[PDB]
Amino acid sequence: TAYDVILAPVLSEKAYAGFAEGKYTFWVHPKATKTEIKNAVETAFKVKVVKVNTLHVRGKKKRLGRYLGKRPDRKKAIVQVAPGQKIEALEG
Amino acid sequence: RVKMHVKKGDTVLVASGKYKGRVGKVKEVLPKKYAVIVEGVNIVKKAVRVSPKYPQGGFIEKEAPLHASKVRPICPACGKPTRVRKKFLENGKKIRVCAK
Amino acid sequence: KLSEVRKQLEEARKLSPVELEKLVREKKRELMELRFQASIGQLSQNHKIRDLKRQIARLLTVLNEKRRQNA
Amino acid sequence: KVCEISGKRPIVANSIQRRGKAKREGGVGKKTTGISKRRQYPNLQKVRVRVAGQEITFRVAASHIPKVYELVERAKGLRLEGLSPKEIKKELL
RNA sequence: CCUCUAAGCACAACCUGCGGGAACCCGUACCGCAAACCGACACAGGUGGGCGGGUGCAAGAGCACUCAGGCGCGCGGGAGA
RNA sequence: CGAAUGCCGGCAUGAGUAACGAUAAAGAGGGUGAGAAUCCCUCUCGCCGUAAGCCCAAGGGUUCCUACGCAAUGGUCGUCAGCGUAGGGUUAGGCGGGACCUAAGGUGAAGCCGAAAGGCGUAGCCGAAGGGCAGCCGGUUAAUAUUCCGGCCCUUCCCGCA
RNA sequence: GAGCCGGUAGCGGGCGUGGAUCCCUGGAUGUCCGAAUGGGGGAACCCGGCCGGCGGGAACGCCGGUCACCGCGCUUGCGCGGGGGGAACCUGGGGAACUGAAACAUCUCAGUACCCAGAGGAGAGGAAAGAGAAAUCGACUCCCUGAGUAGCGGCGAGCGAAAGGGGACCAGCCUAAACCGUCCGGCUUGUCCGGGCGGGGUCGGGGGCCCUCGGCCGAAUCCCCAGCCUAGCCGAAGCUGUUGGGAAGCAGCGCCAGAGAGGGUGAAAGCCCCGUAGGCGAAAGGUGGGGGGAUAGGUGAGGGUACCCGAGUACCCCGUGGUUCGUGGAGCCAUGGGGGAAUCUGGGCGGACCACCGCCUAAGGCUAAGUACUCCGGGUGACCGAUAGCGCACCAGUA
Repeated sequence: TAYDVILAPVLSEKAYAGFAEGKYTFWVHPKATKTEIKNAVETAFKVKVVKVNTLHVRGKKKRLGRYLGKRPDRKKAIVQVAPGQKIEALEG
Repeated sequence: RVKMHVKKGDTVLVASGKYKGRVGKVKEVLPKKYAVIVEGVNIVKKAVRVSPKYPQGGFIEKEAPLHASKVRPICPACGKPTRVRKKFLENGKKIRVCAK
Repeated sequence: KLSEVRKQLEEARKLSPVELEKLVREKKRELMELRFQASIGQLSQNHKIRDLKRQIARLLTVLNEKRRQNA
Repeated sequence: KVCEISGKRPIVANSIQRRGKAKREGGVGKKTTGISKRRQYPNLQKVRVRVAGQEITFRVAASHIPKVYELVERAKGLRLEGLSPKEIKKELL
């Protein structure tokens, strides 16, 4: 558990801007709750989580030759870290 | 597994078609294709390097597949189909009036 | 790999539920760390991932066999 | 519906209209002037009965009424009661 | 939501302050009188609710011009029966 | 197989014809590019203005933003696009629904009825655009905002205190 | 037993005689919906109680367990069962019309189609209250006969048996009731009523109860094996030359054959490959009297009493169904309604009914096999060969 709820990090110009505040954001397994996430992260980076905003992403639907399909849908959570704290791991 | 056949990475004599009578080493086997390799069939493929890193890739171009029924293994003597001996414990292949 | 696996089991098979749990928790983490730098390109050697998911399958499979007559 | 005792249930029968002198008299004989489906029902009735403490009714064909006053006599030799109007009938077989 | 009493219980329990904590799931783009909805079409057709400025004509959501805003309607160029 | 206003398919004729979908209307100068009446910019001209403007429901479901494209789609053209490729984008205790309520109606303990399937039906449960209920004004993005940020303001649980 | 990391091509990386991939067996894990079963619901989504665990966790959220309903039992809880699915095939409950009759109503299509319920590898049926004229036969099912006969029939259209014979298969059993014991709960507390267990008893004449005589077969049940299915393995014998891109053609000279089925190999090959003839093989899980075992079970005469031989049943009448039988002279089988017996002097039947003569013992239940069907595995074809063959050779029940 815990390292199953957090999947990867976003990676976008939008998501980066975020790091100025303690606002790091992650692809997160879509059945997880705001609470699940908060605790999952608390243990993943020993930082203190102060606010969670979550949102779903309809997976884009794409093609290859006559084979028409979808990408998997996702959920991303954008998590606030306490003032002073930061996640060094995400600072690339 | 339904795939299996005669020879492996070793010396084999071709009896094929163009490369009839040929003797080549290791056949580098498929067997998806029931094909092998030897130094038998050869052709030119056209190129410009997958990336023109070290520009051209070159031009001599290497060996075609060749049906595994074209080759025939060999030892003290010639071609010979393979036969299969008990060994008293395991199981190896010996050629007709020969061994391995 | 194959012999490595053979041994990975040998130890795994003599640990205790308690300890398996803790070890898993660790491999689970390494895996996250992989899929992170998997996902930025910047260092990633493919096989290393399938390799660790199975590592973990192995442990949890073992943890199941433990848990029947022991805890 | 059905007799709780006998198992009797409405059966399907024909309604045949005829005309004519029966052959066995003047003759020519009869001629069916219409047949059609219909049902015959068992003569179902209601039997309220005391038994143990509680009241218990049956749905039962008139032919079989006595058969109930047999059970009530077979029921005497039993251990029963315990707020169970329906649970009696069940145990009443 | 108020109030009344029942078993209960009154070392509970409500009421009023005040402090500190806790606060899930789902939706949230964009179109939306329309080329993105129903009409096989970028169809002159249909589609519920709200805002809908100014001047003048007796009034008004009418009529003419016009703000904000938005458009010239996804084939053109000539002739002048 | 030569006929069935035959069956499937392909290819003719009408034919370079009728048409190109509102008579609100265009013009020029610059850009761009292989190529521009049709794309970008500017200036003139016209049309809408209880709209042809703005905002919401339903419906649609990525059509949104950006970078590349121009075979096809677009009734012409196309460098443009709602088209193709890729990558981005939807953030809520207070907005709306759900961990509240009931309406018609549906379901349905008991109860009743029906050859079987099933039909009724009290309490209860479901059922909303109706009741109840705590957020305003600004600022930020290429694309979200009462959701992010700033300022001010509220509501519910749990715990402690008086 | 030498290559792998699916339908492979590529980037980027790894594994394998330290015996991988792959195949068979068993096991583990198995989100959510669905009989769907904590509750709700617009299927795959919302929302709960209880037990225990995680986080600073009391609010909050996560993880594990668990909580539908109905039916049977035994002390109100706990056990068993049920539920839903399945290509056909089966049984049962309901049940049409076009059509045919050259109109149409009786009749036909047809107890067909279809709907419902149920059963299973099958289902049904099954050990005579049978047939039917034979000093007769002897459960049931299925095939061939019998026979388009007997008959039925607006004697129209049309419908259409059975005995018998020839075959496949082979199998017979357990209860109820007298009577005996025992437990229980009532009362009118009796030499008794009736409820439950056990014993006994099962038949064309038998059983119980009283009086004289004491011995083998054997399961459809359980067990062990044989065999059989789910991967496999072994398997004879050819070289050279010649044309040709390419031999397997053509030529020379050989060989194997329980193998000269068939496919492939650059064209046309018994002897190159995969095979074929012939013969091996299972630790595991399925299957399995076929061959063994072992239980359950079954093993008498007379002579007396006449105590019992399945009830709203038989029987009769009314109304209908089934049978070849359409009210006919109309039995038999079944039964919605009314009336309503007897226990072998008992009772049904042999085509109204009487009388002889004969057949059989109803109102409780179980029973393999021989039979049907083809989702599925395999084998064959004077079957198709892409407008054919399945709708689908192709990512189709799709667009």
